[PDB]
Amino acid sequence: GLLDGKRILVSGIITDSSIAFHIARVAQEQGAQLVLTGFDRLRLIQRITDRLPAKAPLLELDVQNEEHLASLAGRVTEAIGAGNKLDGVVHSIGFMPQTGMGINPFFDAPYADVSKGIHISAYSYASMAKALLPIMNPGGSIVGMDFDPSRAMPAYNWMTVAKSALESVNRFVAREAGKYGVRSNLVAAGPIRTLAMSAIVGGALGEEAGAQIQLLEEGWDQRAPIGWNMKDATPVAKTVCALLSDWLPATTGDIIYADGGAHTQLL
Amino acid sequence: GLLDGKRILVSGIITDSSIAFHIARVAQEQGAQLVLTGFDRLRLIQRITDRLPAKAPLLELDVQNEEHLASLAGRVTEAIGAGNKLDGVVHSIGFMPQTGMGINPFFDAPYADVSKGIHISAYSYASMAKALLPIMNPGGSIVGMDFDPSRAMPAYNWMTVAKSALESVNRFVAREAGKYGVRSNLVAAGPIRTLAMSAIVGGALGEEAGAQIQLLEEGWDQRAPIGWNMKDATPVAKTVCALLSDWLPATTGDIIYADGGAHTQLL
Amino acid sequence: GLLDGKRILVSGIITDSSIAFHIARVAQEQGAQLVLTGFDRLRLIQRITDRLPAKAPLLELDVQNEEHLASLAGRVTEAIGAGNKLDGVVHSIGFMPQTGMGINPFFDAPYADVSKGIHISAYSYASMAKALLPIMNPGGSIVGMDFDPSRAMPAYNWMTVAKSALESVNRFVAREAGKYGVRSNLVAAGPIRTLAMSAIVGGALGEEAGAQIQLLEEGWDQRAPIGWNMKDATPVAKTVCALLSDWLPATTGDIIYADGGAHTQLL
Amino acid sequence: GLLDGKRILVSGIITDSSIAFHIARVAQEQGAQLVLTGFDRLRLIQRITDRLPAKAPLLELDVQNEEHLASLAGRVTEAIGAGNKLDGVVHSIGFMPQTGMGINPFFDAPYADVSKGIHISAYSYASMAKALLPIMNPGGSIVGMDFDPSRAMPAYNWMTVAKSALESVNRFVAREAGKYGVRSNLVAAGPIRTLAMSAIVGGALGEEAGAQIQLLEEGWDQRAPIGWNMKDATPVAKTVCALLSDWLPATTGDIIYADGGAHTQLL
Ligand SMILES: NC(=O)c1ccc[n+]([C@@H]2O[C@H](COP(=O)([O-])OP(=O)(O)OC[C@H]3O[C@@H](n4cnc5c(N)ncnc54)[C@H](O)[C@@H]3O)[C@@H](O)[C@H]2O)c1
Ligand SMILES: NC(=O)c1ccc[n+]([C@@H]2O[C@H](COP(=O)([O-])OP(=O)(O)OC[C@H]3O[C@@H](n4cnc5c(N)ncnc54)[C@H](O)[C@@H]3O)[C@@H](O)[C@H]2O)c1
Ligand SMILES: NC(=O)c1ccc[n+]([C@@H]2O[C@H](COP(=O)([O-])OP(=O)(O)OC[C@H]3O[C@@H](n4cnc5c(N)ncnc54)[C@H](O)[C@@H]3O)[C@@H](O)[C@H]2O)c1
Ligand SMILES: NC(=O)c1ccc[n+]([C@@H]2O[C@H](COP(=O)([O-])OP(=O)(O)OC[C@H]3O[C@@H](n4cnc5c(N)ncnc54)[C@H](O)[C@@H]3O)[C@@H](O)[C@H]2O)c1
Ligand SMILES: O[C@H](COc1ccc2c(c1)CCC2)Cn1cnc2ccccc21
Ligand SMILES: O[C@H](COc1ccc2c(c1)CCC2)Cn1cnc2ccccc21
Repeated sequence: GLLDGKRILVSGIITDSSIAFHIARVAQEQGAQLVLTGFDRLRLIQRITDRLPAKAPLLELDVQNEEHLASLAGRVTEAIGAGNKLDGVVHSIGFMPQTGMGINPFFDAPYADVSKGIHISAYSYASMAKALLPIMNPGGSIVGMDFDPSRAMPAYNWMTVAKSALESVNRFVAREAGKYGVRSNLVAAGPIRTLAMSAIVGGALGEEAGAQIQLLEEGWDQRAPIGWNMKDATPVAKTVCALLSDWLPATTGDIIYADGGAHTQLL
Repeated sequence: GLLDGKRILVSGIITDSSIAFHIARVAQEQGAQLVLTGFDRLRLIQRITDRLPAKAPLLELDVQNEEHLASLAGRVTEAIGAGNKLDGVVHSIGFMPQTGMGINPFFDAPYADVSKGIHISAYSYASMAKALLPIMNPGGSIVGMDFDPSRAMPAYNWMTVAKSALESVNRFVAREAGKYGVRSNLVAAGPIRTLAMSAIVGGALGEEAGAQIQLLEEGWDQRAPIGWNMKDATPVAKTVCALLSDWLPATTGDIIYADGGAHTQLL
Repeated sequence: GLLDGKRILVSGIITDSSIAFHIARVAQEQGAQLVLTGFDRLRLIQRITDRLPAKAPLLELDVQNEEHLASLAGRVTEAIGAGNKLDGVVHSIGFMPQTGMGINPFFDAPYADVSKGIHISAYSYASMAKALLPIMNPGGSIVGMDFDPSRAMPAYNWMTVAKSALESVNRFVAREAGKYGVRSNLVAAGPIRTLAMSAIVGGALGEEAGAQIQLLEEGWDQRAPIGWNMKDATPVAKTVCALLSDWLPATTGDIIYADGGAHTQLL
Repeated sequence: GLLDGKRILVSGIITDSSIAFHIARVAQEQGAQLVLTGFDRLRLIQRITDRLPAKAPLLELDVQNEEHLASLAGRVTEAIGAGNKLDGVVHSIGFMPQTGMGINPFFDAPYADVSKGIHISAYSYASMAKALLPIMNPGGSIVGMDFDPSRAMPAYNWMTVAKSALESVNRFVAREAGKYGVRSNLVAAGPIRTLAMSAIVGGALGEEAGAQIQLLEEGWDQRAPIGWNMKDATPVAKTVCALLSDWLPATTGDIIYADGGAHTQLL
């Protein structure tokens, strides 16, 4: 297995459509022993994670809760066993209130909402690394999920800004992680039809917003030299596992694009 | 003059070492009619702005104060006269608490501090554009100040993250501004010996922090094919005035580097 | 005038639709004294340049002709007068045989054709700088024309590769130019309806190639926050003049995008 | 093994210090069946490739020789068996005459020399893909070797330009390759102490050139958050094998940096 014997924490499962669910599934397929973290709907997440190939401890983690972060390393160690450390960490956490993303005008997002989104989507990458680097092994890997924010685009609005901030945070986390012999990287994924995305295409945010996302997806598959299937999360999960493995050992502070090559093509 | 007859709002003067002071001076030299905004210490900044070549109304603007932002367009119009609009806006505002920039470890910055720095340094570019675009003329120009954050570096820490966010914000502000026939761009400046920077070189943050910024400056001038004089703000001021002028009419959502070409050279 | 008293060499006029023709016209409008260079069709170019606002010496320059390059500085000095030097140089020269650009498959371009295109479009920027830096004044400016090649695209093929090479060459020319107190930069322009482009939209290269360029142009104006008028070269000429002026004094080895902000927007 | 059962062509072995030698070794360790190509000194390179873990056919390929390219697919098929195709191709080929790289002034490189370097270092990536895509399986992978040319630097001169061109070529090769379900990517490696590089550090190009590459290496390891050991090619070889594997299936037209994260850090 690509990740045989590795202990990997995976955050961000809320449904079986979560990118984190597929990351977890592929990692287990490849021999990893997981610890999972979830937020808020733990009963729901327990039932979901029971559908993974293998058993894994589930720990509560609200990244805005300072006490959860302060206790996380101790709680992980209790879950994986004293004398064991993590080899991998997956951050698959993002949030921006609908005032900052969707149909609301860019200028009408109140800062308190933007600030909450940046806390969860960008700052928390640093706070999770702070909590977990003390219990990570040399050769380990931290991976976060990104959406290429180098150009502006309709609807994504302040979530784009949060991803820009995340990319910056990743480069600083790499500095810290390197002291432990750990890599930090992001995977910038193409669009994936989560339940939220399928609701928007179906008209949840109105006719315009539905047309804009359809146009995004059509164009994405068009530009990608190898195509892009927004219904298939597996290529993204595999890429995360590649970064968690020993096969990209000289890559850190970086961004790997799992997007069909769309970002390399203008039209 | 390059800016003859243009009405330009300039924020961010606090001392005569402020980059905004030099922007204001060069703009007035080139025929612009200015409106100034200042934060907190208005009596102090009145005495500073009295040293500009020409008189200009000074308005209070704390960018975290929703009431100041709601009233700003009306107060500007009162200053410049009913029926008149602005041709230019300069955002030269930045702030990050010392928990997020300087000698404090990257992981030890509390989010409340980071959030305040992002509010003032990045979000407020959008807030100022929201307030002022309704009173800007077609062909106008919004310019903000940047420090290239595409790579991590010592000390600058979360202010780097805030600049990464600002760059993303500028691309969205360009979308909104374009509806009014207005451009939005940032100038990424090399290091300038403001009073803060001269205090750091002089040892205010310790021997190490002093050594790091000296190494930055030495290396910057070395890499810059035309050199870089950190004691001369005029090249930066001129570049801002170039973007305020009619001579870059097809550039928006962009970043102009006034950095001696340092960012184009590895070594 | 923005360029009052400056002596500026402008290459690349072949018709009154050449971007170089508009650069020359705006520069003369702004007080510059020009020297023009042309290739091959000098009788044609003489009649064209007679339509500029003001008189200007026309010198022959085939950039692949080593003797033309070896004599160019002497010939310029003879044209502008002993004791006078240039303040500016415009490279507006590009060429790629139709085996390397248009409808021919990317893999079917013979290297001799690609090599000729790279010589003219990229290497010649260095060879013109070598010839002319010895007769340029401190504070001077060399500007070349670019088309953003950071992503692949239909049809442009090996001309894209040539522009990628040009961007690299510009960063090295900046190193050399800086020794003379001279800046080197490129202007990356959006698409402009030259006679060649209008022929292609009209069907000269077939129905597919016509549809692809139409799609390029439509999308360009759509993405640009301030729009993009492919029939109007003036915004590009002005940007070149901004770089030739004293108002971007700290920018070198760089690329300024005169493209309506299209490259900053995904959709 | 990571590459179990895959048939992979590897070019660019000339010594056991070649990056291609290590790529070949790691690929064989991971179960790949190789076909090797060599230039000029086949008897010499037979003796070198005899030191790989396993036997592999060695085919002659001078990438400037049109007849070698025309026959290559047939010769590969003969080696691997009728009905069998390649799953991977490695381009590890580079060349720039000393007039274009080293101690010679940038402006003193004759175009004939630059053109030869671009032919071998950049164009041949396309030529090899043209020859081999017709005998590549869906899901296959083409990988070329890069040195980040986004910024200028001492000494590397026109080889930097050739790498800039290669990066552009890779994005076009991705377009073609995608028609076959094949990916095309480059690995941008940090500096590796090949026999050429060790000769330069030892003084072969003079005291200055020696001092410049020592300064490069020192700075590279300093900037890299996980360090950079120029005497260890294995991290680079592994990264190439990661791209040859099934674990980066949605990455194409792209660049993976196996450089210790140096390019993500300013200082
Ligand atoms: N869906 C796409 O098209 C796409 C593509 C690129 C990358 N991404 C990124 O992938 C990641 C996963 O998103 P997804 O598409 O799987 O959506 P999702 O809604 O399934 O996942 C987001 C996760 O963040 C968690 N979260 C929210 N607030 C939290 C908090 N306070 N503490 C801890 N966890 C919290 C949610 O519970 C959820 O599990 C995000 O970072 C997202 O921005 C999404
Ligand atoms: N000095 C440098 O080396 C350098 C280089 C690159 C860019 N910059 C940028 O230039 C801009 C100006 O900084 P500077 O170096 O002239 O320093 P400065 O301290 O003189 O300017 C910062 C300004 O921001 C104002 N400000 C802070 N909080 C505010 C608030 N709540 N509301 C309104 N205004 C507020 C301050 O009063 C001050 O006038 C900043 O964005 C900075 O990041 C600085
Ligand atoms: N037209 C566009 O859409 C567009 C946009 C971006 C930039 N550009 C670039 O702008 C520049 C000017 O192109 P244009 O659109 O004005 O087309 P053009 O055909 O008018 O100009 C190209 C010029 O190169 C000259 N040239 C060719 N071979 C030469 C040689 N051996 N020696 C000297 N001069 C030689 C030609 O005579 C001609 O004057 C080029 O570098 C082009 O690639 C074009
Ligand atoms: N050494 C480094 O620091 C470094 C770092 C980044 C990337 N690279 C790249 O890695 C690749 C391999 O270089 P290397 O350092 O292993 O050196 P090397 O000299 O061992 O490899 C270069 C290879 O190119 C081959 N070659 C030259 N002309 C050829 C032709 N006409 N036809 C076919 N093959 C030809 C040579 O025989 C040799 O095998 C190159 O692209 C190089 O730019 C090198
Ligand atoms: O020490 C820093 C001063 O800048 C910088 C920026 C970049 C780099 C360094 C220092 C070291 C190498 C890279 C942070 N910092 C702390 N207080 C400050 C007040 C004003 C401005 C900056 C301030
Ligand atoms: O000297 C150079 C050796 O590389 C490099 C690369 C980058 C940089 C330097 C040197 C100095 C700082 C930046 C060119 N060079 C000359 N002969 C060579 C043979 C093999 C490889 C390179 C060769």
